[PDB]
Amino acid sequence: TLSAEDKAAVERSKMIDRNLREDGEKAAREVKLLLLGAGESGKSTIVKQMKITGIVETHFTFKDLHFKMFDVGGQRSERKKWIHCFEGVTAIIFCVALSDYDLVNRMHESMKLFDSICNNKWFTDTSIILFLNKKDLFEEKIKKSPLTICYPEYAGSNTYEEAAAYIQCQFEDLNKRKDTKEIYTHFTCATDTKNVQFVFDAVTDVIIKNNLKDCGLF
Amino acid sequence: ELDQLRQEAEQLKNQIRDARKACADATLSQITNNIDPVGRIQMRTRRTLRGHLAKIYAMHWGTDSRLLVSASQDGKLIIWDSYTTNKVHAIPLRSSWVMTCAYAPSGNYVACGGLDNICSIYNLKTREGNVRVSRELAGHTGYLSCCRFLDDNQIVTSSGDTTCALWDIETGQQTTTFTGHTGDVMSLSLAPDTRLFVSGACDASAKLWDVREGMCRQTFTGHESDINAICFFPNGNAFATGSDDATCRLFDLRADQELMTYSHDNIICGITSVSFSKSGRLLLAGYDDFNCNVWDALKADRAGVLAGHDNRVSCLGVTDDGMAVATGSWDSFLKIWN
Amino acid sequence: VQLVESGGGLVQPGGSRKLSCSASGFAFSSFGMHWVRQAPEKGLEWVAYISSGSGTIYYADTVKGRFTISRDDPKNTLFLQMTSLRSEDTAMYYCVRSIYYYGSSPFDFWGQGTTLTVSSDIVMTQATSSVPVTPGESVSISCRSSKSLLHSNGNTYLYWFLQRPGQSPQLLIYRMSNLASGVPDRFSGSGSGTAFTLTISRLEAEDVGVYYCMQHLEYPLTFGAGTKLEL
Amino acid sequence: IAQARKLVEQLKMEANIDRIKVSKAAADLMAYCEAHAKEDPLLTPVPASENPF
Amino acid sequence: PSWLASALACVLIFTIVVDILGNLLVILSVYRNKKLRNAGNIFVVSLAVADLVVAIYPYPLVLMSIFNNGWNLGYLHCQVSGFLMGLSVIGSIFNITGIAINRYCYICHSLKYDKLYSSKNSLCYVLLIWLLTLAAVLPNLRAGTLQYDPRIYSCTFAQSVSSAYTIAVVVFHFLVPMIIVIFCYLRIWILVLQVRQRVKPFRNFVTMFVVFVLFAICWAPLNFIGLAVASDPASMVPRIPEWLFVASYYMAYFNSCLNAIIYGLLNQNFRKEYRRIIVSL
Ligand SMILES: CC(C)CCC[C@@H](C)[C@H]1CC[C@H]2[C@@H]3CC=C4C[C@@H](O)CC[C@]4(C)[C@H]3CC[C@]12C
Ligand SMILES: COc1ccc2[nH]c(I)c(CCNC(C)=O)c2c1
Repeated sequence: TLSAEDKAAVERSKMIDRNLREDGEKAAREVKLLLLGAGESGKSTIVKQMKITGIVETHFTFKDLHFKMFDVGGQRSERKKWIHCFEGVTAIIFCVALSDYDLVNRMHESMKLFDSICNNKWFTDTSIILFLNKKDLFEEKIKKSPLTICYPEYAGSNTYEEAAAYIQCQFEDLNKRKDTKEIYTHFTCATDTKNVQFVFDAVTDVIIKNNLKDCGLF
Repeated sequence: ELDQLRQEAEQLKNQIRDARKACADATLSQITNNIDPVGRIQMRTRRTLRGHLAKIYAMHWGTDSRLLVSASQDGKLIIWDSYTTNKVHAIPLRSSWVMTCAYAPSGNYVACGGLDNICSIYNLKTREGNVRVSRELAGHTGYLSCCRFLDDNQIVTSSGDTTCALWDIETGQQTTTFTGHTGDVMSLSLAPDTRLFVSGACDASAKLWDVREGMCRQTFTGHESDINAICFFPNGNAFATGSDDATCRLFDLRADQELMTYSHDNIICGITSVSFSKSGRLLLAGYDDFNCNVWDALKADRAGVLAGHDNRVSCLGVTDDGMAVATGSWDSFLKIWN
Repeated sequence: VQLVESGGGLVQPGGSRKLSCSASGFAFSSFGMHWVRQAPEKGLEWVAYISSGSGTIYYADTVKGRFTISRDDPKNTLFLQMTSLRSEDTAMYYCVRSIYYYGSSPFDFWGQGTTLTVSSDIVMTQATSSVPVTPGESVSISCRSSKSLLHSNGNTYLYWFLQRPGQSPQLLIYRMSNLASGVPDRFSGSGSGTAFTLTISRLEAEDVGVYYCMQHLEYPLTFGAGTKLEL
Repeated sequence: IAQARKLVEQLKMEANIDRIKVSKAAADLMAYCEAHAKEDPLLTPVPASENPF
Repeated sequence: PSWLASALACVLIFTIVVDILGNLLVILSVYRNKKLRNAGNIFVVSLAVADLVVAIYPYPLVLMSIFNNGWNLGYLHCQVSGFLMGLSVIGSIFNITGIAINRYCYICHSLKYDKLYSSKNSLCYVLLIWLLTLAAVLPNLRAGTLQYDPRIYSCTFAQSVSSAYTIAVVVFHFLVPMIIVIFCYLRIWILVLQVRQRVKPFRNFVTMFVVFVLFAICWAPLNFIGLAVASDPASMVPRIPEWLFVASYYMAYFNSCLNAIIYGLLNQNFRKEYRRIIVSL
């Protein structure tokens, strides 16, 4: 049988097992968000609102819930080589803007990025929280410029509700697996307090769905 | 005038290819014809190391062939005594995004890094009895794909900014930098004598560097897709590259040529880890087909299967004495095979 | 690394006292602790032991019962409550830190010690009590066990300590062959099962003292009579 | 533009090495395998007496 | 007639086959897989094992006695077959409630799940439930409530003695275990329909609540009589028709395989390993 020294080593190993168990239990209830976006999409304002080289980290708390938001815009090497490391994040925060509907085209790049990250093998059951930033000014942008630049299939109206609805349904009609994942969509307003509340509600819904799947009760 | 530069470069490339092909050479499989195949290779899971709660991404055997360090995205570096499956150290990490881990040849230090663009050095043999950070080597502008301990005071790092660096732990400064890759350098392998090393990137090419000299010596372009793993032959005169083309290839440093290809039609998925045996007679390729294959390196035929993993086989290592082979997958399990 | 110890002194027989050891310089939570006696003109005597996290506690045969030992990680302190102090526990007490994992060096650090002045074991023999030593010669100290210390896992649980006059003992060799950190390479350990030898090559100053051979095969830990070396 | 001349110089300096026949290199590659055969525990099944696992 | 005597055999053999297959598959899935070894599945295993307890000794013996119009073995074998069938029944109907509470204080009270349902805490809850089962079935020794009824062709509970064992077993085996199911599966469904309303301006009722209340409608027709044969059977026995009675006691037995079905081939976590082990072997 074991000696004294290796018995003490086994005791140390068991203690390490216990501590690792507590750290894993603590980190299993961490709401993980992956912030994305094409460029000049105004996600800096988003992280600024939530807060008050390499990938940058943000941590905060909301209603007894700890959120870790990972912003990976600083690593322009290759998504296909490290995007699988984020398999397991609670949600993906896409922050396409609405003041770039004509400037370079850029809306098409954002839609291409949405297709690339949504119809992805790693993110099949991972929900996506779409954010439509810069809402409060394309209202007066479309008082001069029309939507005909962005969309050849639209000739309806240069009004806030109509353009917002068309962009909403256009981005929604981009995911093929309309059952394994849901795309909550927001219309980020003039620095209103609801921006964090919407994220909290969406992540609570995602957590409830994940728990139901885990129990088999779904 | 720049077209003249391009024309000279392409003429030199064509001449190098002609010199390679026209060595009056012969196929490797022809020479290794009348040798006895190793037969069916059966390895049983002697030990199963449990305790990781997330997809592990790298492991490294200690030079004593008993202690192994494993890194996982749960932000923990675990050092296991493989003989008794005992955890001897659990090091928390500043950044949970870790994809690298190295074990120093002397065993005093370890290193780990990832998407935070640094692989810090941890000192294990501390008087205070804990594990503390020795240095934070910074200066890369991309996620570190692999850093390997060249010495007790020197490390070699390969990141996703199309370059590699050689560091000095005493001063934490880039002693030498190596450039020439046009893609994310994904794998790094050190020679047995730690005089040369080989870096494999996403441009479907591999390069041989001299650490003390500091520039590319040989370049190999045989693969099609990204190269994810490279391991030296134990003799140091050859190396094997595993790619996403579902094929591994044996490359010859002596001849600057391609020696053999290990491709089977039933496999269409890439290779995440490649390692040899002590004598270089078995090449252990860790596919993302949820299993590992053992190829008879000389005869190129598959010798055995090491199935028993419930996810992609991420990391693979072989002890220096060749006593056992350890495989770690995304199911957070380490398996020892003997 | 500091282990400052207090609480000793004069107690009549049948009295009670508490010995405290405050640790400052390391991670007290992970380290196991030992309390070790030494009679005023005799050798070391293992007394107690606490593992990390106070999971397992062992006591010596002669002190089990009346003696109790405890640890408090919050303020990094180790307590030994002594009751029914007979006129035999008058001694010099030390607290010894020890970490147990593959490749560790137990008993590496020793406290300065306190003084109390009360008003089926592996017997180990050191054949030499005193021996003259030339200040420029190599000398061998032989220890002899009763039960073979070579365990089935290949480890020989033999430890060699050195105590200089007026100072706490320091670990020289652990597991019969490995030199402790900071120990000059003049010391070597060799031998075989139930016959062990510490060799000092090119002896010089700061090598005089008393050398103790201790077993760690199983509790209770026991020492030798100690060999006195004089120039 | 300087990258072009850098690549030209690299290709110039990576074209003066000695290249042996692949036949001889393969022979030397298998000589190592057939000389270290007995030191391969995973290749030849070593008796269970001296397996630490 | 022979048609009904064969129908009972058909029902019992289907129950045995399903109860063996589903429970064995659950046990293998827990054993082979490592991600399913959490504290939420242990209460499922205690439900599976219990359902196997009745599927091995009692049910095949009832199949051995059903063909005949009499009894084969005798004194001590029937008395232990009954005392084991009853134990399995109460254990299953108690682990159903255990799983309901585990799911409730994992979805609704998610914060407390780590400490209330740790590895050691669940390991003692599954033994508390079991000891309660053997403390509730135990009075069969001295009370002698186990008899072989030619009325039913099985060694079962006797309602003719201790009118109060029955009431006390009805109001603790049927009346109570359904309140904790209709409260722990109706509160999860009203909570999952409340989070959706928070962001936005139905076959999930059947999928998440109805399939888990089925045990309360198979056990009703037997316990429905239980509150009628607890009225001094010496006054109410010649009122209950056999036609409904036999159909009753067997609706309960079927619950033995119904629970295995619902906690097997409705959890995708278990079905994935079911397919993975069917392909394996
Ligand atoms: C509750 C659900 C899930 C299962 C229902 C099972 C029912 C349909 C099965 C199980 C036992 C069967 C009964 C067994 C005994 C009898 C009594 C006999 O005189 C007529 C047939 C009859 C009435 C059978 C009818 C069908 C029956 C009641
Ligand atoms: C109390 O121990 C036993 C013993 C045998 C049993 N057979 C059945 I079906 C049950 C459960 C139903 N009980 C009633 C009155 O309906 C049972 C319980």
